[PDB]
Amino acid sequence: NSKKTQELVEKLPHEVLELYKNVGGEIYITDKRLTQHEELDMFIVSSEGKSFPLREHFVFAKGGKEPSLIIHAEDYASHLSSVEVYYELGKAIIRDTFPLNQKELGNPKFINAINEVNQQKENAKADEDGRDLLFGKELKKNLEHGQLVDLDLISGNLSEFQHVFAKSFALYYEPHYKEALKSYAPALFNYMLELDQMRFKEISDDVKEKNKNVLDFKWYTRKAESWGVQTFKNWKENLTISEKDIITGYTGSKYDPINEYLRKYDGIGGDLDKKSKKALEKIENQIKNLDAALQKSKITENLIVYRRVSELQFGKKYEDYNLRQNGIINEEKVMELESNFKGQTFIQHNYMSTSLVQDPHQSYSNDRYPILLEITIPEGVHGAYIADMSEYPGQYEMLINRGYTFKYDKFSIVKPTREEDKGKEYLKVNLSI
Repeated sequence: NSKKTQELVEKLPHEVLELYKNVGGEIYITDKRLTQHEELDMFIVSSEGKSFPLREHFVFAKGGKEPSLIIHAEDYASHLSSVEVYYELGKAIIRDTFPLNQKELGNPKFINAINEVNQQKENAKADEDGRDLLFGKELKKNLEHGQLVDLDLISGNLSEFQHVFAKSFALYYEPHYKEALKSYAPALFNYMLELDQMRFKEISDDVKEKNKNVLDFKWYTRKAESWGVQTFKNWKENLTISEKDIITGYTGSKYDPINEYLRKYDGIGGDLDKKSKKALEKIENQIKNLDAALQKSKITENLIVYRRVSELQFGKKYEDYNLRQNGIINEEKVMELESNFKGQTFIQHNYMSTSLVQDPHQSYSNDRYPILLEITIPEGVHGAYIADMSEYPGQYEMLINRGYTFKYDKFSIVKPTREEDKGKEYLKVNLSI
């Protein structure tokens, strides 16, 4: 039954499912094999460390920009089956759901609990029950009993601690496993108890509160796209052919000359040859058209947009500055940037192309660019969602009008907490209009 399967998930607290729903997370129930689902060679590992081909298993959390939890409809009276579904849901929270997937495993509460489990005693003989219950094979071979876990060990072995979180989650919510968690790993039972009783709601309420002040899609494309297309549909339907053509052209070969023109003259009696004059006049007509287009479009809400950049963001004098070496962000160099640039401004003479989602493209994001600009655009700024008209699909472009001034507000170092960071830290710089 699909209901029997639905009922099973609906047992999980509302707050966990709201957190997933907020990032466009979706839950699918299916009578077909998982690999025949439209959302989806691969192998999975169950809560007890058994490997199965994906096509043979009955539950899978698909991660990434559009998270999905795919569940094969089974009876689910069996607790051995039910617990795997809560386990994958646990992974979808700790791995795929902001803010837990960036912040929770580095939390003191998680690290305190996990250490307390790695230190249980039966001079008392060492007790391995907690380890046996919750830690995977590769973790136990890399972490011995009584060995201290720190932020560093967690960051190098992320999927191993995601599993420990997910399995704690699963044993806690599955009623016939809860008592074994309590008995054999009390510190981690208590950790999950506090999340279930208040802290999931506390995290969820803080997310709803932030959503009241500012619209931020992060790296989640499902909700971003729908909002871009619908909120700028009317504007786009009122573009002329010329306006639409030059918007498209700006995402292609017409970009460099327009940007060079605007940067050169910041937004006499000699004459120019025929060809240089014709080319200059075409460019001017392009700018007239982009200007006219974007003047018709006002952003209706405070909105966050994103832009990946190199150290050349901060001028020619930051050429070979090497902010990042071997994926570690240089803490001393970031303090020099903060000192020189925080609360300072710059004028953006060209239009400002940004992304409605953080890092929509892997070749043009974290491994190539050590700086993310997180840019707050207040309501009333002129700009528009142009992704549909781009020559480079999949980029979720928000085109902001030229000639605004931007301020540097905050400089934060970000640890690799997602497989999609590729192991490399980065500097996040907040800017505002």
